[PDB]
Amino acid sequence: GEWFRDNGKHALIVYDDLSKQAVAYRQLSLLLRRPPGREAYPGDVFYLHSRLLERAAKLSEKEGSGSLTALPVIETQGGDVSAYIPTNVISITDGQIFLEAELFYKGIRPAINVGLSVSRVGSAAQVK
Amino acid sequence: NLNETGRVLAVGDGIARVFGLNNIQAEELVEFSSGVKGMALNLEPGQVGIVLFGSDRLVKEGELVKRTGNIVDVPVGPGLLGRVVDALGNPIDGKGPIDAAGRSRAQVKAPGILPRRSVHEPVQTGLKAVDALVPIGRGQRELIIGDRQTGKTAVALDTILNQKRWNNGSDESKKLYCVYVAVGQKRSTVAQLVQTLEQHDAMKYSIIVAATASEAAPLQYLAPFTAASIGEWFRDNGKHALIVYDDLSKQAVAYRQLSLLLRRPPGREAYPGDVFYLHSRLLERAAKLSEKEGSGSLTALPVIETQGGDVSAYIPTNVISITDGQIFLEAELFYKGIRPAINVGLSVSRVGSAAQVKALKQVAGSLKLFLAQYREVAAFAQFGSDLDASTKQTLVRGERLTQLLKQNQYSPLATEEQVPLIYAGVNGHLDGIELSRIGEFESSFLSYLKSNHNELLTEIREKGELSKELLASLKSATESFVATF
Amino acid sequence: ANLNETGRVLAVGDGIARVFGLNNIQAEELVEFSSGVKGMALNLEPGQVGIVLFGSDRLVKEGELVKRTGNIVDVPVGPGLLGRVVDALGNPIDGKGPIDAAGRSRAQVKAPGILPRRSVHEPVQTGLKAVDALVPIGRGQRELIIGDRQTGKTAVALDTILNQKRWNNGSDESKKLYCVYVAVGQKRSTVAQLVQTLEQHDAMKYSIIVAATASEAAPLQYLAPFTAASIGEWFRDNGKHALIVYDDLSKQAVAYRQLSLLLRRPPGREAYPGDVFYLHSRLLERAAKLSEKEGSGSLTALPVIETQGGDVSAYIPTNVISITDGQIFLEAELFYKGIRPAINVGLSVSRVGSAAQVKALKQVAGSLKLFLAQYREVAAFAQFGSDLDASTKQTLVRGERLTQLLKQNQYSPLATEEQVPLIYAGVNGHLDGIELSRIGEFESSFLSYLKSNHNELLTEIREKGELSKELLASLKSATESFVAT
Amino acid sequence: QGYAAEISARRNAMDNASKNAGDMINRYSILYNRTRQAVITNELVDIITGASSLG
Amino acid sequence: TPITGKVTAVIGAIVDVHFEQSELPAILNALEIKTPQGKLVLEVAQHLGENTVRTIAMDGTEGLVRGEKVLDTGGPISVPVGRETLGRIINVIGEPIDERGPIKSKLRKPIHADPPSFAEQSTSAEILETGIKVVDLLAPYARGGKIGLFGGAGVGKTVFIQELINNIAKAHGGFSVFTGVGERTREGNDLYREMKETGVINLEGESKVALVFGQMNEPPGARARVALTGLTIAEYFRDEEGQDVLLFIDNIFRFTQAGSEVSALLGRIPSAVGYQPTLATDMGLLQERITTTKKGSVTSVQAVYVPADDLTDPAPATTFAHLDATTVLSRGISELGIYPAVDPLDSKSRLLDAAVVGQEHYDVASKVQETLQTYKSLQDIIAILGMDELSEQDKLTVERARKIQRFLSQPFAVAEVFTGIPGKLVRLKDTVASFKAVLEGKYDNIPEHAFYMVGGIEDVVAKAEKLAAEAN
Amino acid sequence: AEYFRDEEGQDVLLFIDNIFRFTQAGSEVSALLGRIPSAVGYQPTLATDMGLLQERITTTKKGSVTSVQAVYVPADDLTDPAPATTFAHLDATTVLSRGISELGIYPAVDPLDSKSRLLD
Ligand SMILES: Nc1ncnc2c1ncn2[C@@H]1O[C@H](COP(=O)(O)OP(=O)(O)OP(=O)(O)O)[C@@H](O)[C@H]1O
Ligand SMILES: Nc1ncnc2c1ncn2[C@@H]1O[C@H](COP(=O)(O)OP(=O)(O)OP(=O)(O)O)[C@@H](O)[C@H]1O
Ligand SMILES: Nc1ncnc2c1ncn2[C@@H]1O[C@H](COP(=O)(O)OP(=O)(O)O)[C@@H](O)[C@H]1O
Ligand SMILES: [Mg+2]
Ligand SMILES: [Mg+2]
Ligand SMILES: [Mg+2]
Repeated sequence: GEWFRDNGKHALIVYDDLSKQAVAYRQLSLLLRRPPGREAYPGDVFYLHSRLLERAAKLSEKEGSGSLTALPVIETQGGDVSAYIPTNVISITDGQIFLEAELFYKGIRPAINVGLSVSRVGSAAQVK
Repeated sequence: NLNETGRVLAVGDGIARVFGLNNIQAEELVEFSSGVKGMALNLEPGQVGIVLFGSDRLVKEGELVKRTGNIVDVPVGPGLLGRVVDALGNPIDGKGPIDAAGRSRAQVKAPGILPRRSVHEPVQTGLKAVDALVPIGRGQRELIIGDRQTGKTAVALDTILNQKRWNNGSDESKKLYCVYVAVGQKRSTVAQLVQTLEQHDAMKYSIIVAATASEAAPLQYLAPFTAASIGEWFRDNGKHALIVYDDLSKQAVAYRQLSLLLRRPPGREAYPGDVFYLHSRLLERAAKLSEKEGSGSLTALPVIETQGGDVSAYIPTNVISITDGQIFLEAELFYKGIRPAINVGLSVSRVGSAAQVKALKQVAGSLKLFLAQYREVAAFAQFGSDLDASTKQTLVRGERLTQLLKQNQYSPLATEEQVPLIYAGVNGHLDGIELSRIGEFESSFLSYLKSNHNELLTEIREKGELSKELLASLKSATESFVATF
Repeated sequence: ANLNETGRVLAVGDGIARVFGLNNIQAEELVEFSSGVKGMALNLEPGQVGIVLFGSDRLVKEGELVKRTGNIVDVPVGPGLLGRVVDALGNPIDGKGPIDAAGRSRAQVKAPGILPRRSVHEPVQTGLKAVDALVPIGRGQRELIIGDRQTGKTAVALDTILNQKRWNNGSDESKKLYCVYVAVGQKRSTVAQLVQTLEQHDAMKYSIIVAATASEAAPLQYLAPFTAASIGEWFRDNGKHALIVYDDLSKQAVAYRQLSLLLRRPPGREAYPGDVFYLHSRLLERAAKLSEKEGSGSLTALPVIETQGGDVSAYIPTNVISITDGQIFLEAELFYKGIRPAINVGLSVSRVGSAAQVKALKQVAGSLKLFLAQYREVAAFAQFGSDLDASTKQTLVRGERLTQLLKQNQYSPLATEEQVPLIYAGVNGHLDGIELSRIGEFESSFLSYLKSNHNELLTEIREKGELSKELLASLKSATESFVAT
Repeated sequence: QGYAAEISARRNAMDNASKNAGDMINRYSILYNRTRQAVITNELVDIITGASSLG
Repeated sequence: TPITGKVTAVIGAIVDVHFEQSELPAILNALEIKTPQGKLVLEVAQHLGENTVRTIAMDGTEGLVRGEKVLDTGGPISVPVGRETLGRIINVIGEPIDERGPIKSKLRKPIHADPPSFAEQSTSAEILETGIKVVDLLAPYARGGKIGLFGGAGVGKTVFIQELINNIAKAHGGFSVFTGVGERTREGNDLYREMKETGVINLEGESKVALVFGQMNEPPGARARVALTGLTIAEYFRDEEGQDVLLFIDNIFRFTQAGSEVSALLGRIPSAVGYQPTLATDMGLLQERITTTKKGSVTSVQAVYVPADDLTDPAPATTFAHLDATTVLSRGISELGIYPAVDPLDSKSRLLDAAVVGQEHYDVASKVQETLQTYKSLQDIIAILGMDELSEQDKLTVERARKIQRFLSQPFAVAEVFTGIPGKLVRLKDTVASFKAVLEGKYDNIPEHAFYMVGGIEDVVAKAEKLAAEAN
Repeated sequence: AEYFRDEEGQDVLLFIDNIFRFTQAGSEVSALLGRIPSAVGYQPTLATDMGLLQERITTTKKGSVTSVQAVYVPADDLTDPAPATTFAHLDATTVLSRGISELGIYPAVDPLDSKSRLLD
């Protein structure tokens, strides 16, 4: 996708899902006998996602005005946003589209919890 | 030279790394120069890991070690009846040598898929709350899970006492021999338990296996397995057996100790990975055999000790998954006056009515379902709002049924005495009686039938079912008594 | 290259160092490296030795020279430390020139035996009314100061020091009580400003300061309490009385769990090692009252523990409570309602108070502690708004008056003679009639009434320290007469 | 008139209930922390104990 | 020729000894090392191999130098036994620490010994009146039985025992053995004063109790063996003398606590919570020795510590099974001001049976529990809504319940310096009738305060009348 | 910052955003090194590290350095080590509420939450 970004275009990449990625990486790390951290995740697990999401951005006019958007997907376990992995991701991204099964059952589809869902950029990137 | 012997390299904490023994088998018994025996669990090129059955202050570096050539087995047969043996099967009651008929290994393969029968034979526990709600069946394993000081052992103990009704008889296919397996308990308690059995002439058909806390960890670990082989014996010779483990929770702690000490990596909470396989290959050993095999059977009443009422624990969940249901016992219900404190909400039997007596099956059909409605109404009347005729009617009866289920320890009740009581309950003849009256009502009503309507009790007993005629007489016998006093 | 008193560094990291040599070194013996950093042989192995670093590992390079001291870690002890601020080693950090020590004592001393001791019986006026009434402290007692962040834990220890000035400036010795404050894991400014307040109140003359800032290596904070202890033990053996305050021990354990985890030690509850108990244990035991044969000297200790969210059920806290002779919990809630000091009578306790409390207070304050305990139970039970009877309401009115009377501003220590009168009125009920918002002004106005009038009573309670059957009457008629006006 | 007196009392009843129940939440919410931290530290201990396995 | 060796390693309370000779001392044996201060005693733990052994220090290991010479004793740590120990304070090692000369005893048995045979076990169902209401009414102790006093820090475990010694040790007639395991050194001294003043221990005369101490100030090795030392002395009077003995232990927890400190250095794989894998066994061998046999009877009052007020902790949780009577103290009850802070619900005994304490006693007790239980089950409702929402029947049970709870409290003569109220000794006979009278609803007029810290039921009505004059 | 304190002796302000990731950073580092994890997973050395930064920020006889560092509360819990340890050095707190800027109040400083240890 960066290709598109570098050449002066626009590319949207959706990681579905980062949760599974961490599990995979955890497996390699443990088998290789590297130090286990919270929930059996090595210390470099955060360095993993931070070094991934920061790759997407908005290049300046001089660079090519190209751009790469990222929509990473994280699966929580019973709304527990306090977990290790989620806390890492939520800390790096620039907003969340929190979804709740409950809101789904009522009929509200897509069940996007307006209360939690937020965007740090906001109107900056919304049609007037 | 070292093929049949070996020298000890290290020793401590009941573990002994002996060098040599390159022809010893897996899990084979051995003997040191000191006299103390041991068991080989870890086979390695350098050394062999062995666990001690006794103190280790006797084993020292460079000592000689010899092998037995045989897998750790225990004496079996009728002889043990009334005797109290240890893990290995040696007498500890002091009443002569154990006259056994055969010797079977500790670890035995579970019975085949082909040689099985669906459970249809009841197991009179004498407990109304039990035989009415969660019936036991010859060939199943009914768990007795609960916290400390609730009444787990009680349920089991009373059962054995109730068997006196048939073991003194002539018929074999009706009797039911009992095997109590004390594990982790102190010798003080075991002594008092065995005393109580004798006070009820229940020791004659009872075998006890002692694995007190003081003994070595490998004894507590092996105790249940050997004890099971003892009972399996009846199962194979076309007789019925009833083994009670008390408790597997301690056994896992013991088996956890050998693992950690043998330097075997722990799983969760230090328990060995295969901790599940510890209880799985134990409980599966009890089941109902095919008619070709002898129609023999072995029933199991595993006991577990939860902490703070947490059934979500590691060991308990492992066993709940294997057992054919569980008799949950809550401390909180005990104080409320529900004794035995059996929580119907959580206690179930997977065999169900198949195992229950046919007679008692009729008088209580949706009774368990009704007691469910009671707790539903009991919680909703907490609001402090008035109740209509319906919600109060069921509330009146549901409150008394719970009071009828309360039964004193050491007081097993026959089938002919349970049916009548439950009958007058499910119908609604107690509704018009005060709660503090249900108590003496039970005893009075029984004495009434044993004096007058005794013929009926004799029909229910033999037939075991209710005919169109028997209901008529039974109906009139109830109403007639209500009118009295 | 003498591998008997000197060795070479094999490796360094995590604050530990493995040196090769030192075959004639003692367990836990002080050492020094080429850089000049002091260490300690915490463990001895064949072929290598473990040394803890009291400084940054940056200064320790691999392959350097390592000389031994030949003596276990010790700190300068004597009267010359008074008014001087030192660190964990005993070196001056204030810059007023080297310390005049009379001798050197081991950093790790064993507590006095059971025979060379006596029960405490010497009151230790803290200046606080609510304290020296509910949970008084005596010479040789170990009173814990548990509470959450910013609750006034040191505010109770600090005022105690300033109140001792009343006897330190006297001629008699047995009346004077030396002070030794211990700061561990605290800030530079926090301690510096703390010292300044002592100089303003001219209390530094009789006080010794030992420093173990957070910036300093963990081990320093670990050895700071032990060494500082030996500084005050001196006064004890000489027949003098000393008072040491740890602020705070909870951080220490955290600093120690560091070296504990770095040296690879199986984690316990809350990641604290199993030997965390022996830490504070060995430290507090060294504070008691010696027999008359020893010198009749004592060492009162005031350990401080910081909890989270008012959780006294935590690990560290309970471990201390099972050692100290009473606690003075400081709930945050009461601290915000103005109730300061926020002493929670409910959890406050004194295992040897009445034994070391003035009889003048024992008489006027009877069952005051238990009353308050039951007070919160009925007070927090009537805060719903419901109407109560006269019995509960009557106790609710008197409780409130006492609660407000316990309140006291900081830096305002009151003589025992001044405290006795206030308690008397509270129990009797004379305050009950008094308005709630006038309780504060009343205290300051009541004291002036005695000084201006019944001064004789104040002078009697001062010397005698007990209320006779006659003075009891003269007092009653003097308060009752004031309540009316 | 006696209806206006019920609503008045019931308005006071549920006012203190929200205050007690509300304040009770600020108490259990603290127990949810220590219990959350306990599970995070305990699960971590087994992970370390399984890796610290040597000979 | 004395067997001699050299030190190879010294890590904390764990010292590794090596022997040049091909004869190695067995496990559980003692060792001695010459020092300027005195002599350091070691105890074999395990044979690491290569003629090297692992041992546990009995005192401070400061100053020990690698390769220092070590002398063998030839037998497990033994301690003097017999009437000669009475009125003397013995150390973990087995030497006088009261400065009154060496204990000239006839025989000296080892602290290590195997538990009584199953056939030797003797059961009894005799009640033991203590005078404590919350006990003699709910969970009565049995003669020559096992007593346990669980509870967090500062709940009342010792003060509870002290009273038991002030009421049973005096009118006992047999012998007593007090052993302070990992406890405040100060409490030992004050305990010595009490035994002298009361006359239980007369220096010039005779005594009725022996004092063995392994205080917390002492290192882990000692805190681990002290319990065994004290026990060896008491098992003597049990078999050899065959006389009733009262074995007072406080605190028994320190036994496992002290062993969990060294388990790490011993090279054992820590079990969950940090406790050593062999918790069940070690604790097992101890409790199994503390029991009544066909040769003599022994009543043991063991106090157990509850870490972080957690009863689910493996340490205390493995203690209940070794007790015929359990009296748990909840700090949630002591904070209410109620003392002793006994929890009627959790408290259990084996004597709580109508075939022993009588039918009426059984019924009265049960009624007290149910009433207290119903108060607890509505506690959630009380904090939220209040009693205004409680039904007529429920609201009456609460008050009554609250009356019963307060009534449970009892002034302790030993704790008079805390309550300021003279001790109150109540007989079992009067206690039963008392509560039974409260259940019948014959005192629903009397205010609750009149039940707080009250001794005899008569004192309730007396105290109720005194409160009438105080009302203004 | 210390340069302008000891050289030019100025009242320099050091801004750190956010003190939380500083503790997290340490936790990952100490994690890879092999050091055993403390309570909650944080590093044992946490206690000392915090001081090797906070202590260096003080007022000397030459100049002074005032630290204005943001704080993040992990899972809205103040019992946690990281926050617990940080607050132990904090002397004042300037909170910025949304409800404050919502009323048109700038800055969005909340008078009720903003407290100082020099308010005497
Ligand atoms: N049906 C009953 N009615 C009244 N009391 C009972 C009943 N069953 C047991 N108890 C009482 O409960 C107490 C403990 O009972 P029980 O021995 O069944 O518990 P447990 O599950 O065995 O606990 P543990 O495993 O610790 O022995 C006994 O003192 C006994 O008197
Ligand atoms: N009796 C009192 N009346 C009014 N204010 C008080 C009283 N006691 C303490 N304070 C105030 O509380 C503030 C907090 O300081 P203090 O040392 O008492 O808290 P702390 O809990 O001891 O903190 P730490 O434990 O970190 O030293 C003090 O600056 C002081 O002004
Ligand atoms: N029967 C009692 N009445 C009142 N207070 C008691 C009683 N028993 C213990 N306590 C309280 O316990 C404190 C002493 O604690 P202690 O009993 O030694 O606790 P531990 O069980 O930890 O030794 C005393 O201050 C006292 O108030
Ligand atoms: Mg049982
Ligand atoms: Mg403080
Ligand atoms: Mg105690």
